[PDB]
Amino acid sequence: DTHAVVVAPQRLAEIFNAAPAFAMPPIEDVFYQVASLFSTKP
Amino acid sequence: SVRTDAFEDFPENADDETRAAVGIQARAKLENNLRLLEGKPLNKGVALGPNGIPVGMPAKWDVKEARKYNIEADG
Amino acid sequence: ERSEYRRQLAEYLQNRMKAISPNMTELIGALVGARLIAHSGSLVNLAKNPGST
Amino acid sequence: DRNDLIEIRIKKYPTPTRVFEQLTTSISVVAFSPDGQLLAFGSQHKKDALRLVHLPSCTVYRNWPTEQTPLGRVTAIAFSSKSDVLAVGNDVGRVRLWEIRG
Amino acid sequence: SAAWPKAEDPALVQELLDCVQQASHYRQLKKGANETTKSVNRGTSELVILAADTQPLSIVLHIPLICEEKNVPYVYVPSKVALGRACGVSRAVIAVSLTSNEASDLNSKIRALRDKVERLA
Amino acid sequence: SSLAQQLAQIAANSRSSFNVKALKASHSKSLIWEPRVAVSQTFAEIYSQCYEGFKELCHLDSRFVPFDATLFSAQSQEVDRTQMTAEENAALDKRVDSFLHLVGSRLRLMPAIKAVEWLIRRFRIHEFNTGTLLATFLPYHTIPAFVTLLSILPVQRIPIEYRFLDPYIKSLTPPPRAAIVQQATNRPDLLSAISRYTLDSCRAKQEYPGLISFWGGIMAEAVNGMIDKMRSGRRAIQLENDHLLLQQIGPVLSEAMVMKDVPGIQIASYMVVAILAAKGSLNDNILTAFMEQLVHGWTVDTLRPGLVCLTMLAQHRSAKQLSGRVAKAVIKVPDLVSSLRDISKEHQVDKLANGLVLAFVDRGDIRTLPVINSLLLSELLQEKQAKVAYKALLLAAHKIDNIRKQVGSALVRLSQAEGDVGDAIRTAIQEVDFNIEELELKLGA
Amino acid sequence: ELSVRVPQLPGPPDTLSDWYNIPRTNLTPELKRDLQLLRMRDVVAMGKQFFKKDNRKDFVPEYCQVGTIIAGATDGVSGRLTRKERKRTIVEEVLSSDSVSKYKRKYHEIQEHKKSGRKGYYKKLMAARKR
Repeated sequence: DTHAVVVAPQRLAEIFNAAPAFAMPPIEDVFYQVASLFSTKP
Repeated sequence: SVRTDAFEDFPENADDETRAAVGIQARAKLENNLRLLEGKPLNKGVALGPNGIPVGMPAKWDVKEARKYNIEADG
Repeated sequence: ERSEYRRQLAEYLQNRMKAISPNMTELIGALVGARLIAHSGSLVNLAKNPGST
Repeated sequence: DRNDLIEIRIKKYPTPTRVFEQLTTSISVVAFSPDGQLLAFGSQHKKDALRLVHLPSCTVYRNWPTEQTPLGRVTAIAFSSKSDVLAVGNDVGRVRLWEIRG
Repeated sequence: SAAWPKAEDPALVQELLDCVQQASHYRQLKKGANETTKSVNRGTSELVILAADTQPLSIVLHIPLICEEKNVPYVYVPSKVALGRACGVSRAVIAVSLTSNEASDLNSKIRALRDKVERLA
Repeated sequence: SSLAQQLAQIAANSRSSFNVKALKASHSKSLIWEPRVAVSQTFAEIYSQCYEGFKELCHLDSRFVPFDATLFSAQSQEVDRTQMTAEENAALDKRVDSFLHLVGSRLRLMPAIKAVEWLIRRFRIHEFNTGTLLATFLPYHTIPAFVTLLSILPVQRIPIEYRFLDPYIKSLTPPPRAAIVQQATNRPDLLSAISRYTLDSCRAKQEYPGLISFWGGIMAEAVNGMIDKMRSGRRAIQLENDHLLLQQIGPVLSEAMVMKDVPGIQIASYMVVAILAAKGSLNDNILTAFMEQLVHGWTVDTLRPGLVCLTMLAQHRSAKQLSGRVAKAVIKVPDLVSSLRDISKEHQVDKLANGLVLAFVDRGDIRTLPVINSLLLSELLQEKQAKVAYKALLLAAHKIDNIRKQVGSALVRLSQAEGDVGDAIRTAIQEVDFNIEELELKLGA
Repeated sequence: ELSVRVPQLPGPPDTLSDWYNIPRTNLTPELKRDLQLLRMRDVVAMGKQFFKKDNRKDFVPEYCQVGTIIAGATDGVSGRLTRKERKRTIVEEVLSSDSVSKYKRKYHEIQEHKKSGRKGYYKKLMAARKR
């Protein structure tokens, strides 16, 4: 059985603050970064 | 980094990309800390309207004049 | 000719600094690293210094 | 996690699933929920030093206890048999009860 | 490896960390590699305890050279996290250096402890 | 000073200048030129320079040619916006909002900045369309052009939602994403204004990846901070906070999940749904609503991100089975099991695969048997899930009143499976205590 | 060609525009000693050389710059201070010069004239009465 994923918001703020809105990686790559951050795999 | 470069040994078949590992890691971490220190935001303030009353505050209530269809003529 | 020799001396200083101290050269660069080695006297004489020094 | 002790061989140096460093004084009480979802651990030597921890996520609950939750200097804790009630008894000699509801 | 005056006996490790905790409460302790190097270079340091669980071990290897030049005893404990929460830090402390003064029960403990370190060497 | 308050509201609501110093200041506010030059500039000089800029913009993109006739016209040199009626002003506002949605993609370029300078210096867009102009410059909040727009903006003309910008107008520095995100978590109006701007652009198909990445990042971090605020521990307050979060979010995600023509905003809404399903402990019916709308919404371009977000949504549910239409469109998915292995290398697809097998077994259709066989031999389920799925398959075989031929073929293949799945299936046979050879010879005879 | 400007919007003058930018006085304690010495330069040359009595209320001017005489090319054998006499301040040059004993002699004469009858005199009179 699983629970709710706990993630400190500074990591997600680093994910999005790595670059400006223009000249950011494409949204598939940023989605895989956010999903691997919120993935509950040990 | 100077203590590492002056006292650490290496197997002598060691690439420069793994000989400068502490420098690479320290530079990346230190650039991240620099951009956090530069992206520290400024202090919030009260945003005032033209009156001197803060914005987003409701004004006084006044009954808006609205023309209604008088229903006494559906006869 | 003096300027050309000074330019190749700067390139030599960069190559010798990447040979001696690759970590510090990756941190700050060869010229400032050479200035620190110069003031302290040697590499193992700079290494005995605290960070506040 | 006790599935990480098995390497019957036990690993001599297992790593923790989570290290909790929220309390500053020595941990005096620790109690698991009987269905294994909660973990309440508390120190006696500070006023209102009790934390409540979800499992398997190993996250400290932040909404309780608050600044005005009358725990006292916590000396003993006890979860109910259906794990519906947490009982906390302090050094003054007063038991207080909290329904757990998820 | 390079940690040759290793303290492996757990009784001696417990004695070292208990004396570290007592010196930490006496404020007779210098925590960290840079502060340890400053105390050893200034010569105020009575004993110096390094940790062998350092992931690049070469960042504390300069302190054996200064201790060989200044004749102070250094010893390696196994775990830097144990050294850290022995000092009372809540971080991992890789080198600590505990100093001396005029007259203390702690100074007598320091003399006996460096005698035990000389027994290790 | 009630009279001074009424007169202050009148003076703030007034729009046209009425003395010469006010006209000179309002004409001095510009993007490109310094104020000492921009005071003494007629509307032929500005129109010549900014029409060179619009000629460059109209040679770059094709769709500026109606604005060539209506906004950048030689007659539009002379039109005063404060002398036309309310419907003329509203139609001019619609034309300006359409141009700003169109020009938002190229706004780092000096032609587009010259065109925006023409709108600002003729139609006074910084005073009459402050919402759309500030929203279209918000994805570029790290540039000196945004610093200059922030410099020339009037203070009391900004909407209430963008009043975090006041210290960055008092000290001319660009505001950070931390400030924008923190005001988005605190105010629902700013998040609603950003999402309304980008959805109103994306309905007109004038999207660009900078705007899509901007909205996706700020709604992701805003929903993150909003969940961390909404969490309370009290049951009724966390129920009401989950309801308020869904009422503030639901229209935006319900449109951006099924916007088929814009796969970038679809993937960004999938990112927001993944954060909302992982971090916020939601209910099973809400998560089936999200899964059903994602299943209705995907394309081929967002199929693998949709499957990642579907694995997270199905993983964080308390129920065991999927609600129908989810399993129907995942039947319609081309390479299900190989894609799920590529996802399960990083994401734990087990509850999705288990619910998929149960929802396929609950169908009496017999065109799902290759998918059931592949999902069982996949090594994706656990031993208990595989055992209860095979038990439900044999119970469906007992419940059926052809069909039984394909069922028995699938059952003999699953019994003669090779590895640990076959071990667990034969163990499931041994614990349901029913013989293989009965149905074996019954289907073989 | 034509770029976006950098917006650079955020008392007494620092440098005098008419006097080729003399910087304002960094009023260090050494410059304050030097300025006190310049207002007391009549006392320094003890009557051998008297000076124009310029006595304002503030001796520190608003704009100063401490410089050094370089060289007259016509005179370089005796119009040139040696290495053991080129000192840092002006007060160090005054102290390295002679007649410091002359200053001390005049100071002790002033000290005797000011201790002439004040309170040690009355302590001595009271002791001679009490004896």
